[PDB]
Amino acid sequence: RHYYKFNSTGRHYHYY
Repeated sequence: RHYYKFNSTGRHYHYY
């Protein structure tokens, strides 16, 4: 949990 990805909703979430 150091990087974020872009969500289709405009939100962000952890991936890596």
